[PDB]
Amino acid sequence: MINLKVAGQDGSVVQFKIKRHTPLSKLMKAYCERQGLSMRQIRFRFDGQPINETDTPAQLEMEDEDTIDVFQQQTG
Amino acid sequence: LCVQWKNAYALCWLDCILSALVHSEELKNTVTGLCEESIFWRLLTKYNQANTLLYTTSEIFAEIETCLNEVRDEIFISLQPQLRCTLGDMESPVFAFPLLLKLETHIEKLFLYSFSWDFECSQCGHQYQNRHMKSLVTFTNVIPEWHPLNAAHFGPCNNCNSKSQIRKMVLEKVSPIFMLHFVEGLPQNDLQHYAFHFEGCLYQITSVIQYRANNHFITWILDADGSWLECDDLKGPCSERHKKFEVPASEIHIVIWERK
Ligand SMILES: [Cl-]
Ligand SMILES: [Cl-]
Ligand SMILES: [Cl-]
Ligand SMILES: [Cl-]
Ligand SMILES: [Cl-]
Ligand SMILES: [Zn+2]
Repeated sequence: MINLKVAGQDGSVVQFKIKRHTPLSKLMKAYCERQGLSMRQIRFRFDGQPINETDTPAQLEMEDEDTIDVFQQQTG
Repeated sequence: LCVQWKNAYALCWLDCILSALVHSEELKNTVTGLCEESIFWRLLTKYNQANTLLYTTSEIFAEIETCLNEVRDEIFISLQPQLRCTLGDMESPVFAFPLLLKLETHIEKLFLYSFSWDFECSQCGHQYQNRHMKSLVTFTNVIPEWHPLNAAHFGPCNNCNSKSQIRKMVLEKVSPIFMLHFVEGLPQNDLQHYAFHFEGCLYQITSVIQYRANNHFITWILDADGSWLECDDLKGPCSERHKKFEVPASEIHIVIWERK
C-alpha cells in the first residue's frame, strides 16, 4: 500500500492508506465521507497538478507520506 | 479604456489572469528592467501593441485578435502538461495562476510572500505556528472581521475534531504583488477597507477576479482616475469603464494587492 495525507483549505488533514495501483476513486469517496463533502463539489490537487478519479498513485508517481490538496470545485 | 482577449474554447480562466497581468505596474516595471526571451516580455509587448491599435475598421481588429491570441495560445500550451487539460475544458485560475508564475522565476519572485498559519484550539490545547511561502493562498469561511492584518478564518481542530477554532495567517514578508483567493468571496465589497500598511509600504487592491454564477471568470482593473475596467471576455475584445466597483462581495474570487 502507501500512506497519503489529504489537506483541505480549512486546515483539516486526513491520512489514507491505499495500494499503489488502485485508482484514487475509492480514496476520494472515502475522504468525502469523513468530512461530509460531495464528490461533485471538491477537487484534488497533488504537487500542484489536478487529479482525475481514474488516476492511480503509481501513474502519478506518488511517494509515501505525500500530501494531497483538497479544493472546493470552483471552475469556469 | 483598454483592450482585452475574446472568449474562445472556455479560456476565461486564463484570460482573467492575462488581463490581471498586463495592468500591474510592478510587473511592467520588472519586465522592462530585465534584459528579451521572456514569456512575460512577449505577453506585455504583444498586449501594448494591441492596445495601441485600439487607441487609433475591421482590419485593425483582426490584427489585435492575432496579437492577443498568439501569446495566449503560447501560454496555454505551456500550462497544459501540468494542468492536464484539453483545449475547450473548463478550469480554475486558482490552479492555473501559480503554475503560470513558475514559468519565469524572476516574475514569480514578485508574488512570493512569507507568512505563518497561527492556530490555538480553545477546547483542547492543540496548537501550532507554521511558516510558509506562497504566491496564492486560499481562504474559506473567513471571520466577518477579516482583514489582511487580521487574516483569520474558521476551521476544525485536527486533535479533537472540534469545529470553529480559528486559524490565522500572520504576514511576515509581503512581496511587491500580493494575491489571495476566497472560496466564498469577501465579507463586503468596499475594497478600500482591505487596504493595509505593512512595514511602511501601503498595499491597495488594484485588481480583482470575479467568479460569476459558478461558471464564468471576469477581471476588474483599478485605473488612475478611480474608475474601473471590466474585462469580461464574453463582452468581446473591448473593455468597459465603470464609475465604481461592482462585483458582488460573494463573487470576489481572487484579490490582487499591489503598490509594494
Ligand atoms: Cl476544503
Ligand atoms: Cl505537476
Ligand atoms: Cl489535447
Ligand atoms: Cl488563533
Ligand atoms: Cl458592502
Ligand atoms: Zn482541539
